[PDB]
Amino acid sequence: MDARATIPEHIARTVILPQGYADDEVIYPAFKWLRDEQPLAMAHIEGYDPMWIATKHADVMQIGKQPGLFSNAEGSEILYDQNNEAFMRSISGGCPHVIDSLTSMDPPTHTAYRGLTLNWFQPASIRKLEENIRRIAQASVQRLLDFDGECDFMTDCALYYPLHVVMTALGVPEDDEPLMLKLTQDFFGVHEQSADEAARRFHETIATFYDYFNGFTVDRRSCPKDDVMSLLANSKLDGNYIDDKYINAYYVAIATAGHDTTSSSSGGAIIGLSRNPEQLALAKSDPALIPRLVDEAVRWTAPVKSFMRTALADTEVRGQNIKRGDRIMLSYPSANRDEEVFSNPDEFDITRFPNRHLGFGWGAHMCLGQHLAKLEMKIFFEELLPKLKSVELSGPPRLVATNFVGGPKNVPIRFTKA
Ligand code: HEM
Repeated sequence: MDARATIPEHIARTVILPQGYADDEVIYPAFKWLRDEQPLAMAHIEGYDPMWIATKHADVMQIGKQPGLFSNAEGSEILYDQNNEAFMRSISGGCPHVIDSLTSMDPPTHTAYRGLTLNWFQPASIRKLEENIRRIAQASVQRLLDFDGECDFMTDCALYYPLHVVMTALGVPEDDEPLMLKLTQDFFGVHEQSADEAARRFHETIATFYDYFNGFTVDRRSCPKDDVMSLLANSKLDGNYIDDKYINAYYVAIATAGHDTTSSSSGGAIIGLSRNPEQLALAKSDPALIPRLVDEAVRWTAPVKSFMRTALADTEVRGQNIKRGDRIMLSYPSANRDEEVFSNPDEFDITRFPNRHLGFGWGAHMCLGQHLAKLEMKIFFEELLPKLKSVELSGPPRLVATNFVGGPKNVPIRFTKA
């Protein structure tokens, strides 16, 4: 219906809708066409707002850099169809954000709330978790090795270690694993009963989680620890504690943001190594390559498929006239296969350097957890790879049919033990 839309319907459907993300050979050719022919253009398909599709690495950085011009707060920062956004608005007091977490905020609010934990998540602070992360990683590796050379790398291994890491970072006890899996896999899981009923279930379930998290907040105000829950519980702004709604959103955001992404990227690494056995040999003879392996797994997997922005003023990008109120989809996968930046970007190559990928985004909201993600993946692969003589896929990987946080959910493998 919007006269400015120039992206062919079939291409627009492929890049916007969830289904195509389940197959690399569906999604990546569509983005290649856009990068070649309509690098920044408008799409409008039935059931969605009109939107610009940012397919180029340069543009995704330019937009992400300027939160004053391209907003997280103003519209939904997640790519929902109109029906789902309206449902979200109806359970969130009219706001297009289900909780008050960092990705829902614009500066200066954003800057203040991110600032509460920014230092904790920097490499020097994160390095103190090394011993704990190594214990957690070894447990997951043992889990895999307990199989007689056959398992699902995701469901039998990679599902676990990153949740345990985010739990240790927060301060959630080991025994609460079931509740944390419910949080990230069930309540905030991918869909893949009336509206009133769904809304009732939502309000009940989130209240249950927030009651649970409130107990930690109270605990840490009397008995401080070096974990994130303690940091936030004991934080003040303008001389007062942060409201429970911001604290609990922060706990949920950290758990959900840090689990699937890391698991998925780990699966991506195993797919890459399975298809490229020489690279497994390389990482085994030179463990100092593992950080480069980790960055390549994140670039190539690109588990976060999109975030959205709303233009707050008329403005120009790649010679296009973006108008106030226009929504923009940021495609991290398309940026990560941009030929102007990467040679042979469809190839998994652990020696790729430099590797200036946007798997963690770029600019004001750039992944808070990026340093924790890189450290835990490094430690995991340091522990796993010496234990493996070989690894191969036993069947096709199954990827999540989503336009938000996807990548591998199931990675059937065979392996021989070193
Ligand atoms: C391979 C693993 C991961 C990937 C690919 C990833 C990716 C991303 C991306 C793309 C964003 C949006 C950035 C932007 O708008 O520019 C983001 C935001 C965020 N990530 Fe991650 N992430 C990963 C791991 C983690 C971990 C382990 C944590 C926490 C322990 C985490 C916490 C967050 C938080 C809190 C935000 C919101 C930050 C803000 O709005 O200021 N992520 N992540």
